[PDB]
Amino acid sequence: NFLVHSSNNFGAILSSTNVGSNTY
Amino acid sequence: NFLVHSSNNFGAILSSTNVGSNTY
Amino acid sequence: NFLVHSSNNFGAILSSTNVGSNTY
Amino acid sequence: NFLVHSSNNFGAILSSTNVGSNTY
Amino acid sequence: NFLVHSSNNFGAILSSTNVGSNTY
Amino acid sequence: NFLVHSSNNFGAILSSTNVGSNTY
Amino acid sequence: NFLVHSSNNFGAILSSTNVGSNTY
Amino acid sequence: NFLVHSSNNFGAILSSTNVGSNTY
Amino acid sequence: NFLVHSSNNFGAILSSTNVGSNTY
Amino acid sequence: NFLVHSSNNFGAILSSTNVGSNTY
Repeated sequence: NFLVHSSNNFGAILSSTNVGSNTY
Repeated sequence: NFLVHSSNNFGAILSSTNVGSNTY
Repeated sequence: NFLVHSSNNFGAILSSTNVGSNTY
Repeated sequence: NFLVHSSNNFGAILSSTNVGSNTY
Repeated sequence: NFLVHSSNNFGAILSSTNVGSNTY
Repeated sequence: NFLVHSSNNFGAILSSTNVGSNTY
Repeated sequence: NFLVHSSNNFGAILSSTNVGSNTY
Repeated sequence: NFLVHSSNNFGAILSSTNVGSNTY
Repeated sequence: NFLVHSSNNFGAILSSTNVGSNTY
Repeated sequence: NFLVHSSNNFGAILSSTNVGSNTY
């Protein structure tokens, strides 16, 4: 479990339920 | 379990339920 | 289990239920 | 189980239920 | 189980139930 | 030129020159 | 030129030159 | 030129030159 | 040129030159 | 040129040159 410069996400939405859910 | 610069995702939405679900 | 610069996904939506599900 | 720069998917939606399912 | 730069899929939707299933 | 929900392509790479062209 | 919910592409790479072109 | 909810692309990389072009 | 909720792209990288181009 | 809630991109990198270009 050696992790050098890992877990990279760029410009991310992560662990998200409703994205843009509008006009109800 | 040696991970150098891994788990790369770019511009990502990850673990997401409803994307753009609109006008209900 | 040696992973150099692996698990790359670009511009991804991953683990996602409803994409664009609109106008209900 | 030696993985150099593997598991590449680009522009992907992966593990996804309904894609574009609209106008219900 | 030596995998150099394998498991490549590009522009993919993978493990997906309903693609484009619309107008119900 | 009436187009209702047309021009659908799913999981597509379109207008593309070299796909997977590797190991030169 | 009436377009209702057209031009749909999902999980797409479009207008792209070299996809995965690696190891030169 | 009436466009209701058109030009939808999901999880896309679009207008892109080199995708994943690595290890030169 | 009437556009209701158009030009939707989700999780996108768009107008992009080199994606993931690494290890030179 | 009537645009109601248009030009939606979520989690996006847009107009971008080099994404993740590392280890030179």
